[PDB]
Amino acid sequence: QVQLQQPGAELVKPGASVQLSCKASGYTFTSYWMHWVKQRPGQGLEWIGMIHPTNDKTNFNEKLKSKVTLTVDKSSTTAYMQLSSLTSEDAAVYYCARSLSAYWYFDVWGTGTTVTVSSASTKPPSVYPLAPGSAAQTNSMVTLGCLVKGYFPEPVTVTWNSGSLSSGVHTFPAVLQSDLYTLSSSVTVPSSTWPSETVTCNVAHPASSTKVDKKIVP
Amino acid sequence: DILLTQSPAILSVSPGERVSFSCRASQSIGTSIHWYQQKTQGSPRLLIKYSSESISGIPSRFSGSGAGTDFTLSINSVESEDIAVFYCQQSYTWPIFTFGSGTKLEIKRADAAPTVSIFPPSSEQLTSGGASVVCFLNNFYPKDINVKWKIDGSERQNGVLNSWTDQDSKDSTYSMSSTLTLTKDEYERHNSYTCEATHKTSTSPIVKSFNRN
Amino acid sequence: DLSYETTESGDTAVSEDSYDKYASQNTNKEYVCDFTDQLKPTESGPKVKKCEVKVNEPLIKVKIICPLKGSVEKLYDNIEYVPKKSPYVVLTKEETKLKEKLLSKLIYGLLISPTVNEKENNFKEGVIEFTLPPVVHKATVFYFICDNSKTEDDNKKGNRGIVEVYVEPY
Repeated sequence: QVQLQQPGAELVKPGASVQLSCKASGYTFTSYWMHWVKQRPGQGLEWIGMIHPTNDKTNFNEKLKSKVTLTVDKSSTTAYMQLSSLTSEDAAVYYCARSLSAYWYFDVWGTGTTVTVSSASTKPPSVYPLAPGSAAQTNSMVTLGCLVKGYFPEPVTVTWNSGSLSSGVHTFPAVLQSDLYTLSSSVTVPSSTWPSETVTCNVAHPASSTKVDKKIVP
Repeated sequence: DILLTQSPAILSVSPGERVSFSCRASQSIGTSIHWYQQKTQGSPRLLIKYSSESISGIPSRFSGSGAGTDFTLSINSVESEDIAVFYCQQSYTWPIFTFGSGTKLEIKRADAAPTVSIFPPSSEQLTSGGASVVCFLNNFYPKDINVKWKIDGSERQNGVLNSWTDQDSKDSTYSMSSTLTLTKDEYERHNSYTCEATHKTSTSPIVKSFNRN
Repeated sequence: DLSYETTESGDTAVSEDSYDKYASQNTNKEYVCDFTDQLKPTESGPKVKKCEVKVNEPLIKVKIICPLKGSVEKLYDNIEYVPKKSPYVVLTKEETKLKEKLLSKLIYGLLISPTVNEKENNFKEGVIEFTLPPVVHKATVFYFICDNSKTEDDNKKGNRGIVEVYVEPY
């Protein structure tokens, strides 16, 4: 029941500030340090700092302290990281994580906020079905798709049948074209399932707080 | 300054062998090392605390060891569900903490052929733009294929936007989605687009095509 | 005269070859054993952390940091050290036992500063220090103990820390 909840995304304009939130639940808030960890797209983890809720004691890696401020609201068991004067170098995923007392390991990690620094506007995606159309199979398997194109910024969440289709799924990493993101997801079922059983991709774009379903039809 | 070094960047085993990741500190730090596992698009998961202490819900095949400078996270009988990046973390310099650069664990099986599929556009046509020809080439070995596109006697290397992929718990078979996109008035021009390939090492590729209607 | 008379071993718990043995952290002429992150209570009972100091050069400052009882809540509840007069009194191997001995009589020319750095050179202040002489003729080994194995926090137990100072002939 231990939980560290983080918003999916924050789109920040260059030079603006951003407030990141980390809602804790299911444990004693005042007994844990709350750390902040930065991970740039395809790279490693980078520790930023930590804060203790009781005394507001903060410790930073002095390389990034100039831009970071850590904050806690004990009333709502929420940890905040303020970031100022953002640049493209500041775009990354920012996890919060907890550590008990002086045991300096991170047992419970948050979901992570994907932070994007750009002047481009938020754009919800267009979800287009991908059906075989004619090309089937006598006793083979049918592969169905879901094209999620033209959105900004990352991330996008794609499930099939609200999550009931876990296997045979291949969600491919988004590609940046013309400052817009395009993503495709693939599912695979035997021919006796589709079109007989209705499969639907659920696309959630947290940056725009937009959700769309798209049934795959012949 | 205490510096951590993880070598190598990529480690490859076989489903059932013994894997071991190295974390070296630039100075002796006792047993102040902690290990984590981060799967694709996932949050890091604590595997081992203080060099060799097991965590509450971690499988017993995860073991760490070491004191001073050289630390090793080992996996006896490795499954494919263990595919992820492994970071070490030092706490000797508390209240300042740092992570190693991470070591990626991949698995290589025997072989595998990609299940290729070509696709037309759907309600994107009614919108106005269009011209999205996505081609899935799912489940294959080794790590890289070589998809290609055709026209009416030649090739268009224009809006081919490819996307590779990580591993899988059951397949360990990579995947790729080449989505060659053009304009919705030019897609109504050639009308015989083929999605060629070239994955695997055998001669003669795998071709998937379609026609306007 | 007299300066105490006790008798310990490397343990007083369990384990003898499962000891986590590591070298001190040497920065220039400062050789440091820091136990502030090695002795916290842990599930696998009482571990033994043995920090080995190897002195092969003149005028090396050996510094030893022991986490103070109550410095953090709970984790060091029953922490005690080996020689109470740790800078001036050390432990020496006598077959299988460790007994107390004056350090100045063990190594001639030991420069024990009474003020470590604005504090009393004693494990009561968390840190002890001593500088080795410019010349040592015979290899000399003495020991220190920072024992947190009595501290119980949760379902795990603290660790026993050992410093082995091996002064080589230089």
